[PDB]
Order: sequence, then C-alpha cells, then structure tokens
Amino acid sequence: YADSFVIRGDEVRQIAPGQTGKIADYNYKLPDDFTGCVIAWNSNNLDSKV
Amino acid sequence: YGFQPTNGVGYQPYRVVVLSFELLHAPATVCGPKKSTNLVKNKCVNFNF
Amino acid sequence: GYFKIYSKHTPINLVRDLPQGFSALEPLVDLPIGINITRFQTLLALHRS
Amino acid sequence: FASVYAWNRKRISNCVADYSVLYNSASFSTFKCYGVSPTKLNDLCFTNV
Ligand SMILES: *[C@@H]1O[C@H](CO)[C@@H](O[C@@H]2O[C@H](CO)[C@@H](O)[C@H](O)[C@H]2NC(C)=O)[C@H](O)[C@H]1NC(C)=O
Repeated sequence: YADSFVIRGDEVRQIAPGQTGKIADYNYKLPDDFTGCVIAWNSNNLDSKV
Repeated sequence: YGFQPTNGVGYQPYRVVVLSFELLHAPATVCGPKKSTNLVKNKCVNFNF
Repeated sequence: GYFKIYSKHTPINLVRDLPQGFSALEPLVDLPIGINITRFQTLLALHRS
Repeated sequence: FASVYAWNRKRISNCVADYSVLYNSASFSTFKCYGVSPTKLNDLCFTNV
C-alpha cells in the first residue's frame, strides 16, 4: 500500500509511529507497529505561488 | 495552508509517501528481479522455488 | 570597456613631412570589449616570392 | 554554475530585455534589488549590463 500527501515543513516530525500531535491524531495516525517505510522531500519549487 | 515562495524553511510544502507491507498473509507477488537459472538434478543443493 | 577607433584617409602630394593643414577625424568603430592593453604591434605585408 | 571563488561573469548588451518574466516567477527564493524599484525596471534603458 502506498499513501501519498503533502504537509508543511515544520510538521514532518509529527509523522512518527509512537507520537501524538495535530496531524498525527486528527489527520493521519499510523499504527506504531509499522511494517513499512516513509519517504519525504521538498517541493517548494513545485507547490508555491507568489 | 499559506505557501509563498519567499517563506522560510518549515513553512514550505513537503511531499510525503509511506509504503506499507504485509508479513506472509498470502502468496507473495511483489518483489525485485531474481535471475532464474537452470534446474540441476540428483545433487545436494539449496533452492528458492 | 570601450575600444574606440577613429579613422581618416587623404590623398597627398607632399614629399616627406606631414602636411601642414587641418582635417577632422570621423569616428570609425566602437567595440564593447574591456581589456588591460599595455602594448601593441604592427603588421607588414612582405612579398613571399 | 561556477564556484564562488571563481565566480562567472557575462557581459550582455544589444538586446531587448523583459524583466516581467523574472519578476513574477516564484522559483526565486530570494529577491532584493537596489538601484531602482523593480516595477520601474521595465521603463528604463541601459548599456553594458
Ligand atoms: C595591466 O597590466 C599591467 C602589466 O601587465 C599590470 O601592472 C602590473 O601590476 C602588478 C600588480 O601590482 C605588478 O606586480 C607589476 O609590476 C605591474 N607591471 C607593470 C608593467 O606595471 C596591471 O596591474 C594590469 N591591470 C589590470 C587591471 O589588470
């Protein structure tokens, strides 16, 4: 299974099995026994507008 | 969200993707390239059928 | 950074010295290149025969 | 792009430059401009940029 989305830069730490924040609990909560992987990168050049 | 090009770090969007796997709940069908060889016989060998 | 060349040509009849007259020099070419030029040479067309 | 200790310089002239394409693009993280306000840059004429 592949789950994709876009978040803010400061909130990347919230995505961590065994953590509770605002995105972590109200938007997307991953079970702590996570048998997988997580990838993230910057997209300011693609998802920004004057 | 508010996303301006001039915004400092942490206020700029990041793209995130997570991959979730299973642990032997069905006949596995998703894995990398294995270069299959020929089939020897009548010898003590280990196999990966 | 500008190389300016002004030129003029005149038919003459005096034997040796420079003419004792007056003549303006019209502009010829301007070049937008900047160099640290400090010396220069001359070309001659010798008869290879 | 060249290194900072060997920064690269180009001389641009004899052209028609439109700054709106540079002005509106959001790819540039940092913009800061000194001699003339940016909105007026499309209104002047220069040489040897
Ligand atoms: C232009 O060339 C001259 C000579 O090639 C340079 O003058 C030299 O400058 C160095 C550095 O101060 C001195 O050590 C030499 O003795 C100078 N030589 C002479 C003959 O004066 C000059 O610096 C160059 N100018 C630029 C802007 O590159």
